Amino acid sequence: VYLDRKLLTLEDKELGSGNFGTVKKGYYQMKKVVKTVAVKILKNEANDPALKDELLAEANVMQQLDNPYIVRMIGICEAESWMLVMEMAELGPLNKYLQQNRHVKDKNIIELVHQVSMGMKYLEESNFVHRDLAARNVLLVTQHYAKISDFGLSKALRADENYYKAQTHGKWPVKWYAPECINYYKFSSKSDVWSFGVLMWEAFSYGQKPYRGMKGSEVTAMLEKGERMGCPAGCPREMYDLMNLCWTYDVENRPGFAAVELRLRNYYYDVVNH
Amino acid sequence: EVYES
Ligand SMILES: CNC(=O)c1ccc(NC(=O)c2cccc(-c3cn4ccnc4c(Nc4ccc(OC)c(OC)c4)n3)c2)cc1
Repeated sequence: VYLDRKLLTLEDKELGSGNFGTVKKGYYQMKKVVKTVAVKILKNEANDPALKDELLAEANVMQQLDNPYIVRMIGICEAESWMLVMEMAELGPLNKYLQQNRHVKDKNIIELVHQVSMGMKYLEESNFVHRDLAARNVLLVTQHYAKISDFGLSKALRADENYYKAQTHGKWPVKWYAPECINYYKFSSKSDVWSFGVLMWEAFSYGQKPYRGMKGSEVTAMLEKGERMGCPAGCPREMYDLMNLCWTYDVENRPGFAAVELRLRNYYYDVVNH
Repeated sequence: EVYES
């Protein structure tokens, strides 16, 4: 897991930045080949050191995951700051991509969201809860290959429980959270299925922000009234129904990823045939 | 806008 700073070459341009720190493109010398990487670099100035604890927690979750539809961690490095070195997904965030590529066809969107469900079906099987499943966290390798990223809120489920109980409401992506998450702080894989429904809405809306113009509290209020976001323009009716199914209010009656993935798989096969 | 406390 611990990498050699001499084997890592960084570019000066930041691909992204924020409260987490910055993200940079780089290269890492492997056994023979050189590997293009995305490196999450900690702010350092704003130490905390909560940032360092969550970066190693994120690294610990990533090290346990092995699936084609999940971003692979190369390793961690302690140098100028703590660094999380990941295999680069060249095209970046799905919402950013689709906002700049409105010519992407519905069949291609179905192909990409299906790949996200396959990775989520694997995460569910591994008893990991994602807790930040959103279009911004789906990264594209190519226009036909999506991977799930950002395990900063992820939790390994206890052997005796189906969900993770948070104690306090943190800095949460509320618009992607199921009612049980907001109301009882309970996160299960079915909670991630709810987030998956929102991600699907985002993808078929070409990376549009969900619940536009609304506060999280107004979203919670809307969801309680049994109201849901409308069908995106050009979105197949079968995809919208799958979105509404992911948005089943009661966690007990919501499908799991194996059911969600199967529905997506069969519909993709139908779309491929013409 | 995205992460709310
Ligand atoms: C509408 N706007 C957006 O939605 C929006 C804006 C920026 C971001 N994300 C970030 O700040 C961010 C933060 C931490 C890490 C990464 C991260 C991680 N990885 C692991 C493997 N590959 C990557 C990887 N690739 C990448 C490749 C190409 C890009 O530019 C075209 C690019 O730009 C961010 C990232 N990035 C990203 C999310 C959403």
